[PDB]
Amino acid sequence: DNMLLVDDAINDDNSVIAINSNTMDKLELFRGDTVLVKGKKRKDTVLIVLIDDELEDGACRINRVVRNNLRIRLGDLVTIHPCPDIKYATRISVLPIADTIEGITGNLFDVFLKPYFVEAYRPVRKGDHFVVRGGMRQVEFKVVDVEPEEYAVVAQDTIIHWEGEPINREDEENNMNEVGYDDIGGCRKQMAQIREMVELPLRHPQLFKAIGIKPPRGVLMYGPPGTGKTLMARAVANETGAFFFLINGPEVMSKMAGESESNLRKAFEEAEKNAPAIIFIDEIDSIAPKRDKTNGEVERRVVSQLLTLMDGMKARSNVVVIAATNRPNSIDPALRRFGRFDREVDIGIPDATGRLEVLRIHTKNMKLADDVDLEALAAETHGYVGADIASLCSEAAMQQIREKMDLIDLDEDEIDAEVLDSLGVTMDNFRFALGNSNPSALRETVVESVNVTWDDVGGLDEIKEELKETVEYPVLHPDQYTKFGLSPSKGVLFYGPPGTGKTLLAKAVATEVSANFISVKGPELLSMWYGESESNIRDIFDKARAAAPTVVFLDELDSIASDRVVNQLLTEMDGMNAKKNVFVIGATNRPDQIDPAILRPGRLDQLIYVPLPDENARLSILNAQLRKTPLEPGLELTAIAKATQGFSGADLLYIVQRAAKYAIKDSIEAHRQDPVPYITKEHFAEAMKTAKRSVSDAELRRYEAYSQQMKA
Amino acid sequence: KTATAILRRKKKDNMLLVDDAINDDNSVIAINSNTMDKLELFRGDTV
Ligand SMILES: Nc1ncnc2c1ncn2[C@@H]1O[C@H](COP(=O)(O)OP(=O)(O)OP(=O)(O)O)[C@@H](O)[C@H]1O
Ligand SMILES: Nc1ncnc2c1ncn2[C@@H]1O[C@H](COP(=O)(O)OP(=O)(O)O)[C@@H](O)[C@H]1O
Repeated sequence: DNMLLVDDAINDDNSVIAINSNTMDKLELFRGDTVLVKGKKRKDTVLIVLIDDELEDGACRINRVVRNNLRIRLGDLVTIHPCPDIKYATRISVLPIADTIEGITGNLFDVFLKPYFVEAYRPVRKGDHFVVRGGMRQVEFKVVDVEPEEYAVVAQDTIIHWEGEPINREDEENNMNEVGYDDIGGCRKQMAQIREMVELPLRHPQLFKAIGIKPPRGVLMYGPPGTGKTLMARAVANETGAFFFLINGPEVMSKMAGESESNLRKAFEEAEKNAPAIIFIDEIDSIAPKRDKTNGEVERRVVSQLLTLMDGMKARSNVVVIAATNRPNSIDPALRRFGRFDREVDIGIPDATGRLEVLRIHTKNMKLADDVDLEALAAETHGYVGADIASLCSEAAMQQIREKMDLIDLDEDEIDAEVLDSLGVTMDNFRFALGNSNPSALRETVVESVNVTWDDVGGLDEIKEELKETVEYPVLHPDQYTKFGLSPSKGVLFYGPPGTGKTLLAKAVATEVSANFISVKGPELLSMWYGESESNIRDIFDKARAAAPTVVFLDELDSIASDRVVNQLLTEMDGMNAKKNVFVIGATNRPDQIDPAILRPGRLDQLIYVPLPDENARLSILNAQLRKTPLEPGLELTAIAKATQGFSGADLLYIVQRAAKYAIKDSIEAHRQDPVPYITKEHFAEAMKTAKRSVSDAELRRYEAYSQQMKA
Repeated sequence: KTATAILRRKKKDNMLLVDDAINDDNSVIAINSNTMDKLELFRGDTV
């Protein structure tokens, strides 16, 4: 309860805090004694306390400048401590800021020396920012150095130094050394995992000694490029507050032989000296790539030196190693063994909420126009990693500049600020920028979340119940199976007509158990067979393990039944431990090319037939499609449902699409010559007249015969 | 339409047309008094 609520202060004094007597009573503080106020992200200050009975109990009085220095907002909670070790400063060095001295020249140091420090005894601390009035300006300076440590008080006898040059303000902000949790969004799970893996060894090492265990050291986070891995590592390191020493893979690999070993040895030794510390790496694959493809001696010696350093790490030392790599399996396998990088973390493409949070964070400084619907942008952006969102914001701003530049002339070296006042990004600019982006993460197998529920499935109730019993129960009821000893099945294979709603069932099942869906289309398997694709099925299953629980989906599994990929899939699937929350769902419209070994126990043994939707199912699917496009009042879909015997969900969707296209064409013609913002009966009549069936009756007979034979 | 906005240059009065001079003077250039009046130019001042 000692935490006190931050309250806005009208007075601008930078070293005075006015509080009610009850505030002192709670902490038993004494009048005339400075106090230490600590906020967030290792920010603290020392202030002289005053008694102000007007302020209500628990309400403080700190000027906005001090709150800005502490990096806190109004109404926040700050910890208050006494200052029994109050000390005065002997030598303090401070330098000015150039942008703060614009409009007035001369040396204001002597001007401010006496008036602002005439026995004031204002407490000072490293990095403090204080504003003093000179001439017609209010100039703010920073506390470059103070001695003796740690904070001290500004006494008259203190010697003030001002020999130096100005330093910009925004330069400190852009240093990137100060980025808290507030600068990251959409990675709650990964952020929590990293915090629990790093903080505990460093912040509270005594726990492991109490329980008698060697704390883990090797942490390895991997994900698609431009996903924020470096930003997350930097943020967690700054939050911890331990000494941080980064190593860039490209930098280390860029120096002649021997120099790299020297750099690594020096970095490791220095980190050991300053425990607690955290060692971070970038593109660890570059320095220690797969050996089968790079047989050079240089990479071998570098990776061996790294392994020796990792092994030589002492038992008791607050040091944690982190690494980043785009491909989890590209790095040399030797680093994945016990006593090395073992705590693996997977970062996937953020979902709608994650994209919304990232977009909110990035667009916190731009002059957004009046109409901004970031929710819609998040909904449209599917498969966008954070870097692409930043690029989108930059491109939209550039488009706004293009729109507004014609007013100004670029030949003149000066641009009127009144024009700048009008700068603002409109929704159309964001639409255009979204049109001119180039997402690339989605093009490869990446774990992403899905939010499809059973409602979106038009029927197949029996299949729903059977799949629930097969999969969902052991996920949340393992104790029952352990008691009865029955092992849980994993391999479920859907067979039936194409476009009958299989991927949707897989997504629904994945969403049921709150697991990360993974999609691997047949062309990807074919490319892996040809070897062109960088990824390998080993990588797919490793990511699935690291992101457990997960649902892997194999679309068009018959396309590879190629024998090498079949054998590799069999080996990986069988080697998987059943108790793990990993499930494989296969899809195929030709349940004949599949090799018999695929149907063995402990593999894709469960077979599920997918029938064509019934009239009720077709009606439900039609209702599902028509959610955002308005319809003619009184429209009846029963005729459409009854007239679509033998149709598939995809065929009905195509019918809806062509009807909507006809409606839009009619609207365009009417506008040329929005009186019709919806569809009417005539469009559906046209569509049904243009109807067909993607599956012939002979195929239905074949599937029915196969299903009956399987049943028998 | 607007993607080429930067390329075009806004028009302004100070830009003037080029023609071969009747006289042979090099450091001396002559303009109509109307141009000086629009630009408030006078005699005795270099350009
Ligand atoms: N929450 C976030 N998640 C992802 N990217 C973010 C986030 N917030 C900001 N960014 C942007 O993402 C980039 C930071 O991630 P970065 O590109 O360094 O990741 P990376 O590709 O994993 O890094 P590395 O170079 O170490 O391999 C910057 O553009 C930053 O602006
Ligand atoms: N129960 C269902 N049966 C058939 N189609 C459905 C069902 N539920 C939804 N759909 C629709 O059918 C489409 C199926 O697309 P797709 O996944 O390409 O075919 P399939 O699922 O047969 O592989 C989806 O766009 C979806 O809107």
